Amino acid sequence: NNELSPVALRQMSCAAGTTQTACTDDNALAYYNTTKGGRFVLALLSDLQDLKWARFPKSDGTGTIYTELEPPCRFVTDTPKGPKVKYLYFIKGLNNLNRGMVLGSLAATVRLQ
Amino acid sequence: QMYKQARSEDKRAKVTSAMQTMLFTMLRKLDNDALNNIINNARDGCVPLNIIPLTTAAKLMV
Amino acid sequence: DNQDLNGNWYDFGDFIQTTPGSGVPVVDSYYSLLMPILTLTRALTAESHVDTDLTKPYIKWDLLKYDFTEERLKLFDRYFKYWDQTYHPNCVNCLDDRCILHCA
Ligand code: BEF
Ligand SMILES: [Mg+2]
Ligand SMILES: [Zn+2]
Repeated sequence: NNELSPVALRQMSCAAGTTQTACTDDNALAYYNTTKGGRFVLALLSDLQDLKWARFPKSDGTGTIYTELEPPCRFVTDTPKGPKVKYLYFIKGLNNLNRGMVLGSLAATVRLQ
Repeated sequence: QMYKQARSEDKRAKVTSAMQTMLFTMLRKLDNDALNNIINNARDGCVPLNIIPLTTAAKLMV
Repeated sequence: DNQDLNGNWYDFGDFIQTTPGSGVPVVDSYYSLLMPILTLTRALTAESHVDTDLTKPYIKWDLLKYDFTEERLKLFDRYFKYWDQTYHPNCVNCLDDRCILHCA
C-alpha cells in the first residue's frame, strides 16, 4: 500500500507574476506546502492564460525571485458555486512526486470532473 | 652544499638525454604507410590505442 | 510487488484519477530497489545482437568508434523513460559530486 501524500497539505495566498516584467503587485495564485524548510510553493494556478515568469514573494528580504513556469495543462475545475476555467502551470523544475501530491489534493478533495 | 647542486645538474643532463634517446628510437619503428592509413580514416584523427598494435603490427607472439 | 514475473501489473487501488493526458507514474522505489539485479542477471545482454534478438549474431561495430553517446541516450529512453532526473552520459557536464555518482 504505497500511498501518495498520506497527510494532506494546506495554504493558498499571495501572488506571482504574468509579465516577467510586470508582476506589478497581484498576478495569479500560488498553491501549497509552506514547506517545512521555510517556504517552497509546489504548484501554481491562474485565472488567465498568459504567464511567462512570476516574481512570487517569499520570506526574509530577498523574497523576490523568478518563479517561472512551463507549458500548462488546463482543467474545467468546476467551482462548487459554478464553472471556472483555470490553467495550471507547474513550478519550473518540479519532480513527479510533488506533482502527485499537488494533483491528489486539488482534485480528489476538490470538485473536478 | 654546492658540490651537491653541481652533482644533480650533471645528473639532470644525463637523464634528459636518456629519455630523448628513447623517444627517438621507439619512433623509428612505425611502418608509416599502415599507420597513416588509420589516422586518416579516423573522423578527427583520434583512435583508441588498443587497436594500433592490433591492425598495424608486423609480428605476433602467442 | 505488483508485477508478477511476466511483466503484468495488478493493484490499482491506491491510484487517483485526473484529466486525461496528465498522469504521473511515480517510479523511484521500483527502479532503485531493482538496480542491483540488472547486472547480476545480465539483463541487457540482448542489446549486443543485430536486431535485439538472442538468436541473430552479434553486432559488428566500427573499430575506430569511441563515442557511444547517441546509443547511451537511447538505452536510457527505452528502459528508464519515466525516471525524472537529468542523465549526463559524459560526467564532465555534471553539477556536483552527487550528480557524478548518479550518472556514473
Ligand atoms: F495495493 Be493494495 F490494492 F492496497
Ligand atoms: Mg499490492
Ligand atoms: Zn550528471
